Amino acid sequence: VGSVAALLTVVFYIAAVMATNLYGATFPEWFGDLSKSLYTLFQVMTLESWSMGIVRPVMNVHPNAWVFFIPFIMLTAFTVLNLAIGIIVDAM
Amino acid sequence: VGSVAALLTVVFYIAAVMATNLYGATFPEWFGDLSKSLYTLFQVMTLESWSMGIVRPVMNVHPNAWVFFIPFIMLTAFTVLNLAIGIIVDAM
Amino acid sequence: VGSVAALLTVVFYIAAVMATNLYGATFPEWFGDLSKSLYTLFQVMTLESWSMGIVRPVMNVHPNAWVFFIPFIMLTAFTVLNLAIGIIVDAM
Amino acid sequence: VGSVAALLTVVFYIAAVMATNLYGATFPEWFGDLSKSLYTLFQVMTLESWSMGIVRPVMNVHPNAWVFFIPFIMLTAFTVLNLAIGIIVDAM
Ligand code: NA
Repeated sequence: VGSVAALLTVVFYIAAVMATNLYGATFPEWFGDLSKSLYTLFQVMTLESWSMGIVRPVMNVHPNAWVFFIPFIMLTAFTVLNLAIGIIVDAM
Repeated sequence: VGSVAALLTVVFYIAAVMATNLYGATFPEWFGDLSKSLYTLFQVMTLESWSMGIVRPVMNVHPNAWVFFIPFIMLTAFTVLNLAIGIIVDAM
Repeated sequence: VGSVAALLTVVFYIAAVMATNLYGATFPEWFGDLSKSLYTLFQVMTLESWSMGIVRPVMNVHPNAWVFFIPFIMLTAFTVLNLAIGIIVDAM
Repeated sequence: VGSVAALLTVVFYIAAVMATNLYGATFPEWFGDLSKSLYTLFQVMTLESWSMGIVRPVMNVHPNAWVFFIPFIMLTAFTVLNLAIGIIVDAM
C-alpha cells in the first residue's frame, strides 16, 4: 500500500521532469517549471480539462503529445485504483 | 480480466470506425480519421468535456447523436468497472 | 442489483419531470422538454460541466437551484456506487 | 461509516470558513460568503472545473493557493473512498 504511494511519487516526478523538457519552451504556463508541470500533471491526473484544456492545445504544436498523456492517464488511473484497493485489503 | 481488456479494445475500434463514418465529414477535428475518433472516444470515455465540448455541438447537426454517445459512455463505464473489479478478484 | 437499476430510472424520470417544470421556461436549451431534461440530468450525473456549465448559470436566475442539483448529484452518486457494489457481490 | 460522514461535514465547514477568509475579498463570486465557499468547495470536491475554472484563476492573485486546494482535493477524495468502502463492509 505504501510501496504504491512511493512508486507513484517517483513516476510523477519523472513525468513532470519529462513534460517540462518536452512542452516547457512552447507551453510555459503549464509546463515551464518542474513545479508548474507537477501541478498540470496532477490536474490531468484528476482528469479536469485534460483534453480540451491541455492535450488538444499541446497537440496543435506537438502532434504526438498524446503518446505522453494518454499512457500517463492510464498509468496513474491504474496506480490510483491499485492504491484504492490496497486500502480495502487493510480492512476486510 | 484479460478477456475484458481485449473486448474493450475490440468495442473501442468498432466505435471509432462508426464515429468516423457518422460524424467525420461534419466534425473533422474530432472524428476526421480513425485516430482522431479513437482519441475523441477516449476523451469522451474519461468523460472530459463529453457533453458541452463534444456531444452538444455534434447534436446541433446530428440531433440523434446521443443514441451513439450515451450508450458508449454507459458501456465503457460498465466495462471499466468490470475491469476494476477483476483486479480486486486477483488479490483477495 | 436490478431493484437499484429500476429505482434509479424511476428517480431520474421524476427528476427530469421536475427540472422541466422548474427551469424549462427560463433555460429551454437544457430543460425545455422532458427529453432535453433527461439528457442534462444525465450530463450533470456524470458530473461533466455540472456547475460552471449548468448549475451556476441556472442560479443567476433561480438562486436556490442548488437545493435541486446538489442532492440529485449526491443521490445518483450513491445509487451508482450502490449499483457498482451490487455487481461485486454477484462475483465473490 | 457514520463517523466518516460526520468528520467530512466538520472538515468541509473549517475548509469553507478558511476559503471565505483567504479568497473571499478577491474572489467574491466563488468565496464571497460562507455558503458561496461551501458550494465552490463542493464543486472542487466533485472535481468539476477545479483547476482551469477555479484554482488557476485564484493563483493569478494568490500564487500559493494550490497549498489549500490540492490537499483539500486529496483529503476529500480519500474521505469519500473511505466512505465508499465503509458501505461495502456493511454488506459482505
Ligand atoms: Na470525473
